[PDB]
Amino acid sequence: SLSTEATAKIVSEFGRDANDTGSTEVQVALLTAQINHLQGHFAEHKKDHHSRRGLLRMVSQRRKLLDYLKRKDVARYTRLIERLGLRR
Amino acid sequence: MRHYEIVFMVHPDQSEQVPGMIERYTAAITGAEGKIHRLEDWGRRQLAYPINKLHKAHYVLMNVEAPQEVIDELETTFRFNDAVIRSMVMRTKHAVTEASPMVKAKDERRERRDDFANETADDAEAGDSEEEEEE
Amino acid sequence: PVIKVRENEPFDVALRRFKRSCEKAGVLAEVRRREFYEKPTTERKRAKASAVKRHAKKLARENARRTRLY
Amino acid sequence: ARYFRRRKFCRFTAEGVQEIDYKDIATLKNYITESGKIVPSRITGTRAKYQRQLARAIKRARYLSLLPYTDRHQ
Amino acid sequence: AAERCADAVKEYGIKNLEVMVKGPGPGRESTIRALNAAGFRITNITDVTPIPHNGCRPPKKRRV
RNA sequence: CUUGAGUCUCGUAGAGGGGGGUAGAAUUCCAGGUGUAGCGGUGAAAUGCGUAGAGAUCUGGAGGAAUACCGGUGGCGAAGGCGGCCCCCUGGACGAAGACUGACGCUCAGGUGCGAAAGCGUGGGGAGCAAACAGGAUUAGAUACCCUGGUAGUCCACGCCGUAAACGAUGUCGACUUGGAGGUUGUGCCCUUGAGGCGUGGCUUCCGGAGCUAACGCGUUAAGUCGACCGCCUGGGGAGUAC
Repeated sequence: SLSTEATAKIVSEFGRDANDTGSTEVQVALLTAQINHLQGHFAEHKKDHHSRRGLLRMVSQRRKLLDYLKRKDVARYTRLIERLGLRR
Repeated sequence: MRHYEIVFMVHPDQSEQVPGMIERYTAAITGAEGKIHRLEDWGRRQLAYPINKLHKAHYVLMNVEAPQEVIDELETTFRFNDAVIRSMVMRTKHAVTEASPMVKAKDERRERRDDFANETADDAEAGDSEEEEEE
Repeated sequence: PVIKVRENEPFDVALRRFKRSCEKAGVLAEVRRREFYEKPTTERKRAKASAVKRHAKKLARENARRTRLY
Repeated sequence: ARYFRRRKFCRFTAEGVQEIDYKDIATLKNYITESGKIVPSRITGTRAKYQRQLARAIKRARYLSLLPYTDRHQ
Repeated sequence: AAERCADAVKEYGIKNLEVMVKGPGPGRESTIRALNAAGFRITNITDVTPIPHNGCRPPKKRRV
């Protein structure tokens, strides 16, 4: 769950190029910001197993693109975990 | 903020006691950096069935751009008000660039398109005058 | 049953084609029966398979037209 | 030449352009029975997209207690 | 029954009717025809069968 | 590397979900008027309802459940499934065009969640229908079909094992591909070719060559051809029963 201007602000200062919409890192930053809002939606909409399934799909994909980034170089993958705050 | 449209109703006894309300609602929305995109009074209308054992009530329409919390607050205020006797609210709406477009259909409801449970003659002396060449 | 009407006090005007609401009308199918979410379209295709006397005459009209033999 | 003779809510941009609204109660009277029921696509001269919009506006207006909704009333 | 009902109100000096109908039964036009022919005045025919917006679950008889 | 795969911009339809609200219609129930002896249920009634005032008709009040039309082999959802109207929040899809990333992909034992109905623990609720229970009828009998009567149940909130002709019977995913017509629906361009057409892209109903094909048929969305991975069968009963 994300506003269009919020999505825009994510790629404003992430992305590997002018009008990048495809880089691994920004895909995973926008997926984090979706997850964090959608977890907070399904918190009160406890029987919405549409949103639950959409939430699952997002965190799975984000984990597979974190894995793709750790497959490239591990230091940028842990830099993204730094830059998004994720896990303890 | 969001574009809206609002209908609401008050009693027949209140069909000349509504302009003081239309003032207050205007001042709430302009107070909120919101604007009136259209304003119409549909007058006393006859009802296909009586609401609260009376066959007519008085209709108004506002069409606005306003912050969503004004329209949260006001639709619920109506839903707690006993003088305001029924509403409808619609999301994401603007006026026609025509003036009085709904008035010409108010004219039609009051003429051919109800079951007239109380006489046509008392309710039709309310709200916007049906100058059909504007609308 | 009798509606309201353009008819001359209908019992004397032999109109029959439309003059019901439920009474041998299509909404009688779940009226006086259980609710069944699926049944009423399945029940068209199933009924027709036993309803062979009307079926076969319409079938004969269209296939005989379609051959240029009619 | 240009333009050619269009059919009901067909071949054209400025009819049925926006969705059929419940405030426009004047058009809705055209499309209802003597028991205040909806008329289908096959009679109205319109397709599925417009019928969905029509049947909504009719519904809205009836629950506003402004249009007939059965053969009976008080 | 329609004739016996015309006789039932005979004493109130009524003669003019209009007509209202409900129910699936066939007592709906033979009644009117013999009523108008039994010295009474039929003038209007309107149905008053009540119909719902879906409503409550119908009964089942004979597994119909 | 961008072609597979993924992502945003942007166009767009939808009974997709969760939370809340609302209008009118109706079956029921209560009170009372009016009226007066009938009513009801079946093949027949009987049981049952009435004169202690029924039925029918009028008006006031009360409850709980559900949305007639629209409606289509239509539209949407992972499937299970999803149908009155309003708001709030919200997943998914599809598509004319813009680009971007740079094979990041695909399946999947085990695992984890979902999963019609019935069910059951918990609390609430009790209009309608109706397991159980009670009575009636029928019949040779009738513990049944049929009728009179009717509790639980359903519906609301919370929690639990989960099963189904979960029969679109065809594991998931992909490429290859005879033809045609209907519906539905996104789109560029234009004499809206006439009708909007036409290409084009998505879904789906129907038909069908060839192929496949015990057979019905199926049949380019194959019951086809080909690849990866994963599940099932191996005579019948014992038996998904036992342990």
